[PDB]
Amino acid sequence: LAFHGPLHYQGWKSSWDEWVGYDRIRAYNEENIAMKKRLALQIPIKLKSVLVDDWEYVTKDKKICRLPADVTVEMVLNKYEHEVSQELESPGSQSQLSEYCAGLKLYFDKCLGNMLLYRLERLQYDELLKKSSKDQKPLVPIRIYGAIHLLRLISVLPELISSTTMDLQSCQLLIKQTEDFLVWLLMHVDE
Amino acid sequence: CNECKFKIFINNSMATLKKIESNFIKQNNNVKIFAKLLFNIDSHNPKQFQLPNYITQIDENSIKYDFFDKIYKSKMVQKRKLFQF
Amino acid sequence: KVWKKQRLINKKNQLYYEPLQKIGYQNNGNIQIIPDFKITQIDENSIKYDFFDKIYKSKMV
Repeated sequence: LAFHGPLHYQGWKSSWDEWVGYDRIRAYNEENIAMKKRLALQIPIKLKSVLVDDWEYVTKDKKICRLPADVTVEMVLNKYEHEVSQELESPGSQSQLSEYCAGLKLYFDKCLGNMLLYRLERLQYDELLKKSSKDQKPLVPIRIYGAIHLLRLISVLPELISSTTMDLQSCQLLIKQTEDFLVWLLMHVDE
Repeated sequence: CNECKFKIFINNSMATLKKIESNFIKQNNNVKIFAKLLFNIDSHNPKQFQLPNYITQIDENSIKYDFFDKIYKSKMVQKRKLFQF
Repeated sequence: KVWKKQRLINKKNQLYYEPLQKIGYQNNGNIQIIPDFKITQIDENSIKYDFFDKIYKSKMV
C-alpha cells in the first residue's frame, strides 16, 4: 500500500524522505522498473396523441410561425416550484425538482445544433443565429423558443440515457420524473 | 466537424485511458443527474428528425444558499400540510 | 439484516468508483468522504441532504 512504487523510501537512508502533495500513481513500481531495465425504458402510453399530432405538423408548418414567440419555458418551469412541488412531492428537499430544472435549462442552452431539429427548423435556427450575431451577444434560446418541443426533448432523452455507462436506478428515477411531467401535462392541454 | 475535433483532440494520442469528464464536476454547478452524456456531445454526429413506428468555493456558497432556500420551502410545506390536515 | 460491512478492497482494478447521484442513491452505506462492490464518492452535502430527507419522510409515523 504505497502511492509510489511499492517496496518513506524503504531500503534507503533516512536522508531521502519527501512528503509533498502531488499526483499519485502506483503502476506496479512502474511495471517493476521497466522489467529491471529490460533485463539489464419506453415512455408509457397515457396521452400520447400529441407526438403523432406534431410529427406531421412539422413537415410544412414547423409548429411555430412567429420568431419572437410568446411561449417561454421560464414561466412553465417556474410554476413547477409553486404548484406541484408543495403538493405531490413528499415533505423534505425539493432537490428532485429544482436540480432537474436547472439541468434542463442548461441542457436546453446547448441542445440546439445536435439533433432535435428539422430542415426548415434548421434554417430557422440559422437565420436567428445570423440575426443575433449583429451585436456579438450570446444566443439565449429561452426567450425565442416555445414549450412545445419540451415534450419531444424529454421523449428523446431516454434512448440516449442508456447510451453511456451508468447505473439503472438513475433510469428508474428519470422515468419516474418523466411520469410526473406527463401527469402534470395530462390536464394542461392548452399549453 | 465535431467528430473530427473529438478525434483530433483526444482520440488520437492524448488522455485515452484518463477520463476528461472525471474533473468536470469540480467546476460545474447545478448539474447532478446527467454528467457523463455531456462529455461525449461531439463524438456523435447529428441527424434529422425521425420517429419509431412503435411510438469548490463559490459552488459551496451556491449550494449552501440553495439548501437554505429548500429548508425554508420545507418549513413552508410543513405549515401547508399542518394547515390542510 | 446483518450487513457485516465489506472489509475494504486493495488499490487494484477491483476497487471501482462511480459518483453519479447524491439524493436517494440507496447505496446501503459502504461510502467514503471526499472534499460487484459498488462504492460512491459521497460528501458532506449528500449525506446531510439524504439524512434530512429521510427524517422528513419518517416524521408522519
